[PDB]
This record gives sequence, structure tokens and C-alpha cells, in this order.
Amino acid sequence: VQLVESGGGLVQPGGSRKLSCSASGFAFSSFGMHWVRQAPEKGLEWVAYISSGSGTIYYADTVKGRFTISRDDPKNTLFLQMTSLRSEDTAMYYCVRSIYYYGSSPFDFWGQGTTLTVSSSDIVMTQATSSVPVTPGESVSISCRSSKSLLHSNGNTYLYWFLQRPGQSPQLLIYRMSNLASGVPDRFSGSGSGTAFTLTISRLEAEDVGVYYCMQHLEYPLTFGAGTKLEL
Amino acid sequence: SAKELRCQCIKTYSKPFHPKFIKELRVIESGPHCANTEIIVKLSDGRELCLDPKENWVQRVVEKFLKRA
Amino acid sequence: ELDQLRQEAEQLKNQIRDARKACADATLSQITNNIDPVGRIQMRTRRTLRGHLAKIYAMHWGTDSRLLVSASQDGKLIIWDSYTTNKVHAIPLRSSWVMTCAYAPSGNYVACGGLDNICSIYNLKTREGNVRVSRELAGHTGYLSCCRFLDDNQIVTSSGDTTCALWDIETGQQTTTFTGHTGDVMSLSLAPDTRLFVSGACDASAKLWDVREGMCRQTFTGHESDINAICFFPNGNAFATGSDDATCRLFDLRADQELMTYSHDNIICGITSVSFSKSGRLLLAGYDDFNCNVWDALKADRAGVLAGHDNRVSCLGVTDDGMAVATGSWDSFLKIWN
Amino acid sequence: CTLSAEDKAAVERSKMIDRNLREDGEKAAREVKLLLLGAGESGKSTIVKQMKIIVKTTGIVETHFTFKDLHFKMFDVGGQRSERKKWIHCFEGVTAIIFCVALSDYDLVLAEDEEMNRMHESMKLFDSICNNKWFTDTSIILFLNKKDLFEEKIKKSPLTICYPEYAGSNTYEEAAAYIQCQFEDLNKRKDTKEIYTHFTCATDTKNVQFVFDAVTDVIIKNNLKDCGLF
Amino acid sequence: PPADEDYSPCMLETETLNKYVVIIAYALVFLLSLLGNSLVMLVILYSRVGRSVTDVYLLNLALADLLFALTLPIWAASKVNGWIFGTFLCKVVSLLKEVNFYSGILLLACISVDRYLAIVHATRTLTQKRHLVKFVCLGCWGLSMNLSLPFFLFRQAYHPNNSSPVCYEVLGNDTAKWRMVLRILPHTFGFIVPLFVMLFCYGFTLRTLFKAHMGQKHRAMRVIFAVVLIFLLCWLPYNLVLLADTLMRTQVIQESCERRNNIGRALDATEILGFLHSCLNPIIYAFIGQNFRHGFLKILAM
Amino acid sequence: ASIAQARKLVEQLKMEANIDRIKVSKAAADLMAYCEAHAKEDPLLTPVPASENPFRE
Repeated sequence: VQLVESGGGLVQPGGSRKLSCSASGFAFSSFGMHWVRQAPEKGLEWVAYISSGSGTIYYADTVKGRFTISRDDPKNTLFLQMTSLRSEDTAMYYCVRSIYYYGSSPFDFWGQGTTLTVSSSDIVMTQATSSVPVTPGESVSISCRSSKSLLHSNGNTYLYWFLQRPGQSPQLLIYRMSNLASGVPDRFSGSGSGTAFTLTISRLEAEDVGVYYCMQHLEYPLTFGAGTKLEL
Repeated sequence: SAKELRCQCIKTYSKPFHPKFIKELRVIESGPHCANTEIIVKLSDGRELCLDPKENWVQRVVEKFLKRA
Repeated sequence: ELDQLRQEAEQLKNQIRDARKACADATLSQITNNIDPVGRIQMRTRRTLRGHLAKIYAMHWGTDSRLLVSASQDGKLIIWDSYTTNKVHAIPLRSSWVMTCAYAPSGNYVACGGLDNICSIYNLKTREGNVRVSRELAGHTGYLSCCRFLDDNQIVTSSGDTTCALWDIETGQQTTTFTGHTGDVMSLSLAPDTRLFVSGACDASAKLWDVREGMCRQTFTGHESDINAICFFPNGNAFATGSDDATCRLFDLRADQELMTYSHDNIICGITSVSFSKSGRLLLAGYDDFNCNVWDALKADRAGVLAGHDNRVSCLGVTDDGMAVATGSWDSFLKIWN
Repeated sequence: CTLSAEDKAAVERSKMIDRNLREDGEKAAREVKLLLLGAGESGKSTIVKQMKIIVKTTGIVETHFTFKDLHFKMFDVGGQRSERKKWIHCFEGVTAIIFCVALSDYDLVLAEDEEMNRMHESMKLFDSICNNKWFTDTSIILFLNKKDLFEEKIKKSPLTICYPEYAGSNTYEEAAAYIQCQFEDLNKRKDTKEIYTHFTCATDTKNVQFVFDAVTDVIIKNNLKDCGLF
Repeated sequence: PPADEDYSPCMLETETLNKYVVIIAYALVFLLSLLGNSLVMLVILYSRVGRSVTDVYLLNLALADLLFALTLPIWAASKVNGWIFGTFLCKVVSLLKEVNFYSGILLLACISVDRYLAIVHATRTLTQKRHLVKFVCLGCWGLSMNLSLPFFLFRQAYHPNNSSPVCYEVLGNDTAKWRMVLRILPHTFGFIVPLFVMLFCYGFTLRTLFKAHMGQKHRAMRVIFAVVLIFLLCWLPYNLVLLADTLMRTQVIQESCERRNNIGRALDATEILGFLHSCLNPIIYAFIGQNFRHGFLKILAM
Repeated sequence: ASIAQARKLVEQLKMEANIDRIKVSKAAADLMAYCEAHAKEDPLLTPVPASENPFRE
């Protein structure tokens, strides 16, 4: 399974291009795909959402209208069309999949990323900690406070923790909370309270250094949080 | 007092007679019930007649009777 | 000769039959007559699951008591969602004829039987978002009637050749073959401790097997016609059988004899599925006269009939923690009573 | 509508799943299912090979043959080594039941016992199905196969050996007519179900035409009850 | 001055005995309609299991006659006491009477299309009745709503001189001429198109029932003849006298006072036969079906 | 031959004659005492209000 995409380059402001996501290894028809960007010196930002069969489509506030998303189920590709783009979009885009049913793990696998360069009411989530030092062998605790009660009335509380190792794409660690992802050791352990949440790691190794992002999924648009790097 | 309704008179009589030969006069207009205006003149013996208002001497009689009575 | 050897077996039945009479000091009615009656128990259809387009043949609650699997004859096996009616999965079967289904205790697998005597085991929580067969367990000779999981690596299958087998999942071969029946097995149930299990055959006999050595321990002969359903007591110390004679006969495992029978003059129609409720007090039984009666497990008195189905009531099921009682009739609707 | 983002997206999956059942439920209704009865060597393998367009399924062998824009099904129940009544509830709702009788079994004795001729063995087999409690609306498309051997065998072997009370000659025109007289009168209901007899040949291609002309009758009769006309 | 009587107008006779029956006939037809049609609606909703394609049409067709039942007492009170209800009430109830006058009849032709697909197209080839049933029923009601608009828009209960108020059609000075175009709708879509669809659709089911040999097909061979004959027995006499009135209005047939009163009595008396189809409707569609009766007995037992 | 099929029955049936059986009264006493202990933890005995009932509607 992989999500490889192509595109990018040097773009004059006000132009129009296309971003193509080629999917191979799963059932693309049953997966509601996303689009997430990342500025060279900032965190993550959500772009667009398309459901299975292009039933319902949502857009971010900053790309509403000038961005168009579409999927090609027989062609097994995901398409993004950007028009009248400005110089504030000099960021590389991720291709993120997600399947929504009972017990599923959304945002399971992330694409690689295409670098695009240009020459010139929602839930707010913040993390106070940033670049906190850590040593191999000492437990570390990360807190990501929200602004709205993330505990829904049906007993499910939504908060996703992502780990972005340096160089490559982020991977899912903890979906809604207290649930481990598919393919992650048991060392990670997350707990929540409704507005204040905590991720605790018992033991850590050299590969656990990176940037941790907390994302909610209660209502679109869904907002990430400021990165919290780990220092040796 | 019904479901269907049409014009009262179909055939007109167009010969001159005595102008003061009729005592009571019935005036009928042309609203949503009929496509033409009709008049009714009746004698005490029990015979009623309908004229054609478009005819020459018919018109000059109907207003004269109303003015007299 | 054969007759002399058979005569030894003929007289061997006498002492055990006499031992049961010698141990029947007091019946259940006269020891529990001074008990408070349960009274009328009226239940209302909380949900109706109307996705199928054919006859529902089986169902099985999950361990989490929310997910629910059900298989009909239209070649579909839909994994429901009891709380909010949503089809989590729609699994297209290889064969249209299926007579049973099961749901794994962990929730990773669902196993469906069939009239083509192959137990196909599906995988749900996998990469790529598909639902593909993890294994097909061939080896039976008749048809397959009911299969349950011990864990994610073991399964016990009933069959139509009077044999119950115990498979492994990583491999494809069998482990033990529970033979000894004369009539073929129609339904079985695993004990709560998952160490013993009884199977209701088609010769008015239910046997208590064990999964360690692979041979029967106790045999019970109290019914007259074929036993068409069976289920353990919630404590693993007794089990009840519903047969074609419209009698829900409850046995036990430490005295090895019939405790009581629940029969009424008005009911003549057979029995399709018997499943105890939690605490072993409400012996819900699904008759094939379009109704689903509710028998008290200690007193012969009846209770509220769970009627409302337009056809036979094929299979019941009581959730593990005991709120709902889902019944699948041959009309295409499930009804999750409560 | 007091629904979360994931819960709302889950319902979008339910109806997309639901639509694939509806778009496939229209294909199952057009499908025609046909059980087949008869012995293992009484012409069971003869009529199934006339037209078939499509070994781990030892239980039920299936044939997906089609004709004139209609996809027929064929569940030859021969591998069920158990009582017929046990799984006969599983086949309720089948459109028809093709039944075969070997015409040359009058002089053929049963293998295990020197009595209970194959027709007489099928005599109780027909009653157990045609008069069955569940099988009351399923018309029995009955075939007379192996007709190319019966006409030349009764010249020296009279049919009276099978039926103790025959009272007839040995002419194939009337012998075949006489035999089917009992078969069509074996049903306890003379109007709920009907028997579409047919004296098929060993090479005729009209067999599939005949079963088409009898299945369409069932669908018309099945639809007449629903519409209320009949 | 001579004397003659060929020009003397006559007065529209309103016999007391005539209006004795009219008010009585409306009440009994409404009573029968409120029971037979509501019972059909009562049975279908409770079952909710095995609801086939034809159960939807019977639900709507029983609903169509049920609404038409409520309009019957309204017309009865104005037959003797005039339309003293008011201008507003004249427009609303006339719309209600005409929508189910057509959807009641269009569904009879709509059902006949459904019975043509289920029988003649026995092999599931052009059977489009799978899920279109909800859409086709909406079209049948939808077509009726736009058909009754001319009745609802301009119909004022004004005051004829020397007569009680009537819920008559009010327009410009061309009331007779304008109504001639309006008279086409009860004929071109009330009788002609429903009859052409009905006879063509039932023209081929009789062919298949004749050329096929089912189990007791004679009963189905007869029920079709019963419904067709009743439709010709009920609506055709109303349309014949209605069509005749057009000829005298356009001066084709000679006009006389003797037939002037006869046509008025004939139009109202034959209109009763039109309302008769709203009570026989459950009897010849619902209670005659084998599936419906067994469902009816289940409800009674409960 | 066929005697072998009937041969294995008698030795197998001997074990059913060796299993100890307690009195049915003792079994019934435990069978009824188990139910009353768990009678408070079965919601099919005493119906529960809409609050803790998950199948609310």
C-alpha cells in the first residue's frame, strides 16, 4: 500500500495547475480522501475533503471557491485543481486517506508529498510545549488543550495524535484516544478529559524524535495544532 | 340554484307593435351567465316575448318604458 | 456373538437409567414452588434492521454487544450496528445457501457456514479496507449447521455427517473429531469457560463433549423427536434443548438427567432456536408458529410473547451483558427487542 | 442534527452500502432458481448437459445456464447424504422443481433389494415432494427422459410387470399417455400447482424451450397473486 | 298582435323531491366512502411487511377517494341552500374535488400499466416498476395538481339574479366560449387518455391469459373484465351528456325547452354514477385481492 | 466386520456409568440460588429507564 503523487514546480502568482494523487494497494472507492499541506516552517493545515463516491465535499476557509477537488474511481486517482493561487501557498501537500465506520481508524496512511513553490467558529487547538528536551529512558508527557468540548453525546471523543519524524511523512499514532494505531508499539498511551488531553510515552528510542501534532475531528473544518518538537 | 345555466332566450321576434302594450318589463344584462343582452315583455294573459336589442326600434322602446315608469 | 455383546450394552443402559431415578429425590417444581413469580414481561421492538431481501437464517451478537452479524440466503452477510442502524460491512458470499454464522470474540473475524459444507472465515480489521476470506475450512462430508469460535485461532463446527470437528486457523487441518452421534447435529453451544460444549443432534440426544481429549462425557436422552436448538446456562452448569415436539427441556451437567420440560397445550408447532437470557431466568425460545414465547427457567409459567414477525423465527440471541434480544425471522427484517 | 463528523460520514457509508444491495436485489429477482430431483442415474446427467454455459462444492453442484435473456439456476441436490426433509425448508421459495423419471426402469430391479422398482421408488419420492407441506406452490416441471429405449423394450417385456393392474396394450402412443395419467393425479391440490409433462428426446433442443415455456407461466402466476387479479 | 309560444323562455325547475334524493344520496355515498376507503388505508399501514408495488397504488388510490369523500358533504349543503359558504370556500373545495377526480382516474390507467408489465412482460426484461413506484405515483398526483389550477384560480361564488349563489366559474364575457376549452380537460385527460392506456394495456394481458394455461386463470380472466366494464359504465355516461351540452352551446343540435330541463336533470343524476366509482373502488381492487384479505383477517385478530 | 462398530460402544458406555452424580435437589438448589444472586444484574427482569437503556428509540 502506498500513496504516490506528482506535480509541483515554480509557479507565478495567479496561475492554475493540477495536483494528481495516484493510489495503489487498497480499495480507493470506499475511502474518503483528504488533502493536508505543510508550510516549510509551520505545522499542518487541512485543505479539502471528498467522501466515497463524491457524495459530500468540504473545503477549508482559505481555499474555498478557488480550489476544486475530484476523484476518479475507475482511474483510481485523486485530483486537486487550484486557480488564482497566491504566494501564501508555498507549501507542499499531503494525500491522506480515511475510512469512516464504527471502530475504524481515520487518517491511517499518508502520502509522500509534492513540493509546490510560488515566487512573489472552528475549533482552535494549541500546545503550550514546544521543542521540549527529552532523553532516552525518561517518560515524556505532551498536553494539547482544546477550545471546545470534544466529547460527543454518544460517548466518542475525537482527538488524533500524529508523529512526523524528520524527513518523511507523518503517521497516525493514537486515534480518537486511548486507542493504538495499526502498527505502533504499546509504549504510547494517550488520555483525555474533554478539553485538556495528555499523551504519555513510557519509554522512547532514537526513532521517536520528531514533531507531534494533535488534530480534532468533531466538526469541519478540522484544525491541527502547533508542532511540539522533541530535543535530545 | 343549479349546476348548469344558459341564456334565457334563443329566438327573437322582430315585428313592430303597440309600444304601450306591455305593463311589466324585465331587464336582463349580459354578465357571466349569457353572451348577449335579452329583454322580456309579457302581457297579463300569460305570453312573454324576448326582443333583439341590436334591432332599430327595439332599442328605442326599452329606455322609453323605464323613463315613463 | 453380536447379540450377546449388544446385550451387554443393552444392560449397560440400565444402571445409568436406574441411577437417574435413584438420584431424583425432589423435582424442580416442589423445591422452587415457594418462589416469587416473574410476572408478565412485555418487550417492544426497539429496532428493525431491514437491509436484507431474503430469509434470515442466522445471527450472532459480538462481544462488545453493539456490532451484529446476520446472514440470509440472498448471498449477503451484513455486519449491522445495533445501536444506530448502519451496515458497517456488506460481505458478498461465494454461495447463496448459508445456514449459520458466527462473530469472533475479539471481533476480527466472522465465520459463515452453508449448505456447501465449507466454513468460510472472513477478516474485517485489515489493511486495504476490504473484507477477504482469511481461510476456507473444507473437510466435512455433509452440510454445515452451526460453528462457533473458541478464540481467533480455533473454531468448532457442527456438520451433517454426525461429526463435530475442531479446526485451527493458521493451518487448514483438523485437531479433534467429536464422533459418536447417530443423527446429524443441528446446533451447538460453547460453555462460558469454553472448555465443554453440547450439540443437539437429530435423534433426541445431546452429548457433553470436551475440547481437550475429544470424546463425549455425558449423553442425555429425554426428548422424543429431533432436538432443533440448544444453549448453555449462563453459569456453564446446565443447558436447555428445544425440539420439534414444542418442548423446551432443560437438563443439567452434574446430575446427568432431565430437570424439567416446558410445554403448553396451545403450542404444537416446532422450535427453531432456544437462547437463555442473562442470569438464567428467562428461557426465550423461538417457535416456528410466527411467535417467540418467553419461558421462565425455574417455573413452568409463561410470560410475554415476543410476537410481531410475519414468518418463522429462525434464530435468536441475547447480548453478552443482556440488554437486547435480537431475533431474525424469515421475513427479511431483524427485530432487536429489549 | 446533533450528529458528529464521523457519525454523519458513517451514515453516508450505510446508504452507499444499501444502494449496492438494491442495485443487486433487482438482479436476484430476475434470476430464476430451479431445484432438480431424481435418482443419480435416472437421467440426472442427461438434461443438464443439453445447454450449460457458465469439485470443492461436493454439497450442491450448480449450473448457471441461461436462455433467451433469462439467467436460470440449477441446484442438483444429489450430494446431500441425509434426509430430504431436513434441508427441504432451505429450498422453500424456489420457482420450480424439475423432476425426472426414467421410462425404462419398469423391468429394472433395485440394486440393494429385489423389490421396490425405481419408478415405485420414485412413486414415494414424488409424493414426499409434490404433497409436501412446504412445497405447495412450486410447480413441478416433470420430464420423461430416456424415451429412446422404452419403445423397443416393451415388445418382449410387457409393462404389466411393474403395475399389477395395467389393463392396456404395449403401444408407445398410449403407454406413455397412460403412465403420465397417474403422475398428474398424484397432487393433493389440482389448482395450486401444475405438472408440465414433456416426453423429451435424447437429442432434441426443445427441452430448454419447454422449461422456458413453463417458468414464464410460474412468473405470470406468481405475479397474478401479487397484483390481486388471481 | 299575434300569439306564439316558440319564443317564450322557461324557468329551470327545481323540484323538492329532486333535492330530497340529492342530499340523501351524497350522505350515503360519503358514509360508504369514509368506511370502505379508510379501511383499505387502515390495513396497509399496520402490516408494513411484504409491501409490494401494488400496495402503494392502493394506498394512494384509497387516499384519493378518501379526500374526495370530505368534499361530498360540502356540495350537498349547497344543492338546496345555495353556496352561502363564501367566495373563499368555493375556490378551495373545487380544487380538492378536481385533483382527486383526475388522480383517482389517472391511477386507474397507471395501475393498468403496472399490470401490463407484470403479466405480458413476464420475463423480467422491461420491468421498470422496481423503484419507480414512488416516482410514478408522485407524477400522477403532480399531473392532477396542475390540471385543477384553472378551476381553482377563477371560480367565484357570485350572486346570479333571482337565484341562490352557486360556486360557478367566473371570468369575462366569454364564459360559454372559454368553458369550451376547459371542457376538454375532463375529456382529453379524464376519459380519452385513461381509456386508451387502459384498453391497450389490458389488450395484451388478455392475449397472454388467453394463450397461456395457468392454475385457475379464469378468475384473473374475469376480474379484468369487471374493472374495465365498470369504468365504461361509470364515467362514459357522464361524459356523453357532458359532451352533448357542448353541441347545444355551439348551436349544432336544435335547442328546445323540453330537453333544456332534461339535460340539467341528466347531468346531475348521471354525476351520481361518477361518485359511485369512489365507493366500489375498494371492493373491486382491494377486497378482491387474495393477499389483501389474509392481511385483513390478521388485523382483525389482533 | 460389523461387530467392530458395535464393539466400541460398550467400553465407551462404561465411562458414563463411572461418572458421579449428585442429587438433583442439590443441583436445583444451586440452579435457583445462582439466579437470585444475579437477578439484580439482569436488565430483562426489571425494565430499565431510558437513561441507562442504550436502545432508547
